[PDB]
Amino acid sequence: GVRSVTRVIDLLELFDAAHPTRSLKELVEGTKLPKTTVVRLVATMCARSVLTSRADGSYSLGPEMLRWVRLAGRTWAPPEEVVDIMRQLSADTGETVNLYIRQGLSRVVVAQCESTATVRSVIPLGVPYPLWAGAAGKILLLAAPELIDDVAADSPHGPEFADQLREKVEDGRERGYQLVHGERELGSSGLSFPLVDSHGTVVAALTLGGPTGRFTEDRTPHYIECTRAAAEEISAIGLPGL
Amino acid sequence: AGVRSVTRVIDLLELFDAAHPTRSLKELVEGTKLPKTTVVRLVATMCARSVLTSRADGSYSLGPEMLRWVRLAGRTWAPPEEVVDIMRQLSADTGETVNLYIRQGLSRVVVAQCESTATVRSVIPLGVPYPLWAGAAGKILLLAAPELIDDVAADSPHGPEFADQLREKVEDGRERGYQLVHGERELGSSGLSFPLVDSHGTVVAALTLGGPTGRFTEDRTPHYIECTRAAAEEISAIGLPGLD
Repeated sequence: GVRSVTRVIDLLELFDAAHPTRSLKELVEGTKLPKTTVVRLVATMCARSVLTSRADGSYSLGPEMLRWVRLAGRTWAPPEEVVDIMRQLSADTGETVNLYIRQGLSRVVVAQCESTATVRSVIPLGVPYPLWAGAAGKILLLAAPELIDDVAADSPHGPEFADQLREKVEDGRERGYQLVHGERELGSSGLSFPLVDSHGTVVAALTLGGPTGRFTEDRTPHYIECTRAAAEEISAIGLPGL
Repeated sequence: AGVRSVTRVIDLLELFDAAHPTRSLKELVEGTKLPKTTVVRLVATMCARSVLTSRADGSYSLGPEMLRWVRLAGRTWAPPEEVVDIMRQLSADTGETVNLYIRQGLSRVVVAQCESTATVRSVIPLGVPYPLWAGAAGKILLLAAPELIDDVAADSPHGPEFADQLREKVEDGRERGYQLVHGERELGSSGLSFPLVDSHGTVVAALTLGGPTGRFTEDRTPHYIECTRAAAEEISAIGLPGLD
């Protein structure tokens, strides 16, 4: 896209829970950008309170940036009753529950209830992942038949994979869910059900993700019974901001 | 040039706020006075990156990208250091642990704390959700959320006549300006809570003393109330960015 805007966002994405502050050196090294470019961008963000210059010489997110993060948090937060349903589903299954939407050719988690299991899905909120792998992507594609060829072209299987991706999406339509093992990343499995608006359009994918050794055939019937009831309940409650 | 685009991106994001959570393209043009073709191009790059999301009603909200800093923001949130100073002095002045609570769903959560040096004191853990149906802080937080009282009441271990009771005590707090309760949370504990408000006067947090009932005596509570009232007023004057 627009280069300098790509770069500021690239820079901001370096700040996360594990890296709450960042030196000039770290921002340069993580952006691959030139120091003189990074120095100017950082000074601009500082001036506008998008970043804060700290006493140790490092930087952190500034008050303006935190204001937007809070606002987006409220924009995307499901109703409290929907969060309660997700929390009960995580407890009932012992798996992290992710509520994904599509943005372009990506899927992104916009609400999450982690389980207490020490090995579990902790896919980060707000980070784009591809549509071509995993259960949620193929559920979101039920509402985007026109994107299937572009998603296959985006996948490492390449354009010729479009027909089989189309088939898999349609299999999910008939079953009413996707249960997939080790497509995204070895050891990882996902079960996803569609969340629908009043028109029956699929607007989001309610998904359990976790270690494939807990998504075994003796356990998934229960996962399926609980997740289906939850997705039906959340669809009926409605997700106003979608 | 590169910096010009970045200022424009900031100028556009600045038009999103609590009162205007979504903006149409016309609003983004009017609010920035940028040429429409310039705004269209920047909004395109922003949507492609999920910084903004195009909605069906033609408007844009902040998009899911921004959620990727939610966990970081939560973990590093702290009150202004001048607010921590006031809480610390309140703890010294009363001899009690000072808790700053907010509501999260149907729960109260301590998000900042200044413990006293007393060997018997309140030592509630930070960031652990506790119920809203017992104690002074819970009834102060429910000042901003009367629509939640019934559900909070159903969450208690109490009988069906308790919704009404809770509703009445929350109201008594609104009239008096604080809550002072004994033995609700557990035997031997007491709590005094004052509202902390945003600029509008909405209750966003509850400044709270908790400790042994035997220190919340007739002789002591007037001074506890006088100190906590002043501190709350001072903290609300300073403001609580992140809560409001």
